Amino acid sequence: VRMNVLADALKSINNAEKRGKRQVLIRPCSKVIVRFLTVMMKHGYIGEFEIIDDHRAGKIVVNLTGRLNKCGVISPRFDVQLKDLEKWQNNLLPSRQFGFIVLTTSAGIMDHEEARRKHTGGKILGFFF
Amino acid sequence: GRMHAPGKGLSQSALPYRRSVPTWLKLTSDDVKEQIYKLAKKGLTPSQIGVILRDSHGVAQVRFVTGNKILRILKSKGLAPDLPEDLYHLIKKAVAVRKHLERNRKDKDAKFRLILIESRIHRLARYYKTKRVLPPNWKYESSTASALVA
Amino acid sequence: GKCRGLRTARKLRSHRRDQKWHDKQYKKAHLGTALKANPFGGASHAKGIVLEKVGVEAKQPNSAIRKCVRVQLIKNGKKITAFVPNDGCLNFIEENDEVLVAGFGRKGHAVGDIPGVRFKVVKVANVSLLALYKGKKERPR
RNA sequence: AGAAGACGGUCGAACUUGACUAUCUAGAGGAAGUAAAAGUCGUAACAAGGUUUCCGUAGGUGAACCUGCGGAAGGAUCAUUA
RNA sequence: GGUGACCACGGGUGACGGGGAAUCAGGGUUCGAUUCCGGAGAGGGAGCCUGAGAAACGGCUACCACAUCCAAGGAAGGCAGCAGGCGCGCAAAUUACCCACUCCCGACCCGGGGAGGUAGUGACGAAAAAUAACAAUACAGGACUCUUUCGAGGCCCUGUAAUUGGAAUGAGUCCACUUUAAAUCCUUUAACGAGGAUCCAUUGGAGGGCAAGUCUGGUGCCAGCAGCCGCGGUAAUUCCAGCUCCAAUAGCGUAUAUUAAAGUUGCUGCAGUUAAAAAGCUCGUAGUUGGAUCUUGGGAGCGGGCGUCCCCGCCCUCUCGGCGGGGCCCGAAGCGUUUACUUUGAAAAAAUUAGAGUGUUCAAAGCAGGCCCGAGCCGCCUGGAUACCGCAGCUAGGAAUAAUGGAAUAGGACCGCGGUUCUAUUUUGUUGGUUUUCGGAACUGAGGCCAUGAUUAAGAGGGACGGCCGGGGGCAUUCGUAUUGCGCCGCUAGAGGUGAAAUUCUUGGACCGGCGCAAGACGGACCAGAGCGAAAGCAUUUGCCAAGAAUGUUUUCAUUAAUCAAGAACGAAAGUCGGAGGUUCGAAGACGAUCAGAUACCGUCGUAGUUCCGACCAUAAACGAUGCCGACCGGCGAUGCGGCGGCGUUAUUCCCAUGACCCGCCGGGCAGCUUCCGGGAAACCAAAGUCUUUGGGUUCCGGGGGGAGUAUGGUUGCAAAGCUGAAACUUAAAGGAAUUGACGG
Ligand SMILES: [Mg+2]
Ligand SMILES: [Mg+2]
Ligand SMILES: [Mg+2]
Ligand SMILES: [Mg+2]
Ligand SMILES: [Mg+2]
Ligand SMILES: [Mg+2]
Ligand SMILES: [Mg+2]
Ligand SMILES: [Mg+2]
Ligand SMILES: [Mg+2]
Ligand SMILES: [Mg+2]
Ligand SMILES: [Mg+2]
Ligand SMILES: [Mg+2]
Ligand SMILES: [Mg+2]
Ligand SMILES: [Mg+2]
Ligand SMILES: [Mg+2]
Ligand SMILES: [Mg+2]
Ligand SMILES: [Mg+2]
Ligand SMILES: [Mg+2]
Ligand SMILES: [Mg+2]
Ligand SMILES: [Mg+2]
Ligand SMILES: [Mg+2]
Ligand SMILES: [Mg+2]
Ligand SMILES: [Mg+2]
Repeated sequence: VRMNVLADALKSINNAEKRGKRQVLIRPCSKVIVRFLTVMMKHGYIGEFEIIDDHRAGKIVVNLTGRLNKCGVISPRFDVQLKDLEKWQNNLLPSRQFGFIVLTTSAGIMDHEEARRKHTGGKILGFFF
Repeated sequence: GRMHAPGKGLSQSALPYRRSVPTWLKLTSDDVKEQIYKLAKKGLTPSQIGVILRDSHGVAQVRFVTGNKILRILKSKGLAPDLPEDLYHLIKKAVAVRKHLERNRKDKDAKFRLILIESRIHRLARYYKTKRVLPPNWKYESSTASALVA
Repeated sequence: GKCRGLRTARKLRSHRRDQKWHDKQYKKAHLGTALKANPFGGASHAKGIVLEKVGVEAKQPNSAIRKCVRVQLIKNGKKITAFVPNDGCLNFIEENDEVLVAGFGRKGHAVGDIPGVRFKVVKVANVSLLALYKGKKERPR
């Protein structure tokens, strides 16, 4: 059954991006999905997105700007510390110039650079570059 | 997909987005509650009560009309069965299957379906035990089922 | 596929140590039967006494007589066959000599066209076979 | 004040018997498996391999193998007509 | 009672534990007997004396095993302390000097110390570093240059041979000093000490991998080389040699353990259609994993610049606030759950590692050192850092992610008012009578108030309900022709079988034709890349029994779920046991053919079986050679089921429906065609895709080919056999997909 709504959202976005679709619909919406898409939005990898509100778990329509290479997920939410964050960076990000690792910390959901800036670790959610 | 079948049917109910009571519905909360009370006294399961109510009295959703579910209303007044309806129907089906088997033992298919139904009964009973609906020592037995249901 | 849960480490570790018995190197190094069967008994070299000088036919595509010695190891008293590896060193070898014997090069496996020979002679009568071949020192008469 | 020595108690080496348990090891003879090669008998598999091949099972034969029953195509048919 | 699949108990360990070592993207994999810490032991056990401390062994007692002396009556032992032997082995050093250093013991500045220091052997290993440098002639080379090849020199750089040809030095001899307990060595310094500076560099190689010869001579599939491919049968770039080259160099080769290479153990990070491989199928407990949902927006100058960036300040309560009665303040108690997680701090031996400083002559190292002396410098300036130290435990911040709970038969929260039992203290200061609701704790009743208290109803699941649907299953029933046999009737010499025959049945009527009867099988054609079932499988009619998917649902419960060790149900055919029944077919078997043979293929019979009932067995190329659940990613035409719409045709009737067609849509299926979605070794696959841009959940399972699905042990079975399941040994390939050819009865 569906056990990782974030993983399904990220795979759907990845497939639509590889097909060149201008928009894509993620059927189950979550707060983590909204926050993940928000950090992608702020970095510019996607455009505007809409949260269709049904009285169930809502849906999301995101606009793809065509500048996304991969937006995968790290399904076992590992405990990452500031001492071993850079090993995750080397293992996941294509280069040190660009790319982001998203992790949920007690200060909120953020990317790895902001997490390092405010000196906190957390649980890795996924990555996008 | 289905728990005990290789089927992946999608047939469900699509509740409308508007929780508001229709303007053409004149029944109010207490009237619908008394209608439920008399249907339950007639001896109908909550599913049948909802079906009858929607088919004849024009009520869409009892919860949307009264603020509570049918089982909640029946529990609140005090005329709901101690055995949950779905569990009751499951034991009833198992009783029928076992009664058929004792006369037609060569029905290997019926023995297989009996195993499936018993598994569903035990899983449902486990859930009810954890939710304290059933007593912690409530045991389903192939001998006591016929006495428990009807 | 494989499990990825946050607390599946017991299953992962048990599966690794269960599947590690399925490759030849680990089984050989951790069961002990190969060490028991090894005539050297886990040693790099071993000393023995020459019992007989024998010739072994090479494999099929080649055609030659490889000169070997039947050797009884002074420890554990096992009989092996050791190749005398040079042009005329079998003449340096004679009966009942204390020969040092090493492996042939690939870890208890036959080498080249020589069938079933896993060992080679390094020294004879406590003087190096290479020295005898090069003529650096003569046999102790 | 007191030594030798004695009864009993307790730890208890060591010996004998019996049980269990780990390795190691001899053995008349038997039956396999490899390797060697140049032997003998046939030709079972590869082509429709000259009886299509193979799987499971059972029986039988100098030997590969043969045959019955059900199956597969990895077949020699992706097809056979109102 | 206690402990166990969250692996107890047992067994093994070529297991002392740790700090640490090797390898070195990251992650890891191996090694730690070994100088520091801790433990144990002193031939194996056992028991004790003394002593603060011992179950001490350079203490004692006894036994077991070794072993010393003896006048045979006795007596004496414990080097896994330093040396040194034997033995074992592939494998490891002097029966040396000294308490001078570091420390320890003692009654003690004074003695002792095989602790320890020193030297000896020492290519374990690590650091530095000789074996030559220069100048001038020749003969070459350079953008060389002068005239624009020809000749030379106002230049630069190699190599070859020479009275060259005279400079420089150690390696060694060896005076002295120095070092040191005595010394040795190193460092100094006299004197000798180099022209084959013969004061002599080696170990492995020269086909490929892999740097270097198609040189010469011998051998001739021998000798041998060769880790692997391979070389060698007379001109061998591979053997044996000479020469010449190549690699590293005072070191190089070899054997063996181990690490990288190995993404060939795959957590990061492997595979499972065909290469090795997914259980025959389903249930199911542990285990693992689990949908969405509960505070977000708005504030004040400081402010990563209201400079609409934002250091950032966010515009819990109650008790004396310690600076019986001040606002001039910040201390005492609890959290409006418990964790997981993250950050911080403490505590984490040294050595080792990283690393700071410091010219050890550089370096490995070491923990030292430097400064001015004009000689009085009657001494000054320093260092001996820091980092890391896992997991577990302690502390203080954060509250996103994940689990966990609070009020549903209210036994609910909060404000009080009743009514109930005790008590440190009182001062209604002479004790005594004490009043103490005194202060707060004991039990319990009637109220008010809480907006009084249930998130939604998952393109999750379960259940109900409606109309259907289906070779789904069980029981009963019915029918069909065919086959075989029987009973009659008819005419006839053949009939049967084959490639040809033959065995076989036949003037006793075989074969054939007709009518009946009986039995046992099997349900043709319709019948399909159609349906149903978890698979195995399922096909005459009718009835009965339960079951089921899908579709429809503004019905119900509300996470009840996915996959699953152990355990279980069902499982083609064959096979086993018992009873029925035995028509056809037909293992075995016989016979006839065929053939060189023919134990077969072909034919005539024919046993078990094939059929049913009961009990076993649990295996198939049980196949889609292809786990399940979930999400996404093209197009098209069909088909089965259900539902929803629509021109029309048809069936009946006077009209709608309701059936058969026609055109669509939706959902669940069995599939097909096409596609540069993408993948893959390709064949091919819309899954075998979404995979180095590698992580949705979870189960099983492979690790070169054989040996081998074998041996042994256990377990199941009446048996046949099934399940679980190695090793020795052997081998350089075995395999997969495609291509070209060659061949094909
Ligand atoms: Mg015999
Ligand atoms: Mg054959
Ligand atoms: Mg054949
Ligand atoms: Mg083929
Ligand atoms: Mg040990
Ligand atoms: Mg140690
Ligand atoms: Mg120690
Ligand atoms: Mg004392
Ligand atoms: Mg001791
Ligand atoms: Mg002792
Ligand atoms: Mg020299
Ligand atoms: Mg040579
Ligand atoms: Mg390695
Ligand atoms: Mg592999
Ligand atoms: Mg295969
Ligand atoms: Mg479970
Ligand atoms: Mg969740
Ligand atoms: Mg005939
Ligand atoms: Mg059967
Ligand atoms: Mg029978
Ligand atoms: Mg027959
Ligand atoms: Mg899974
Ligand atoms: Mg293998």
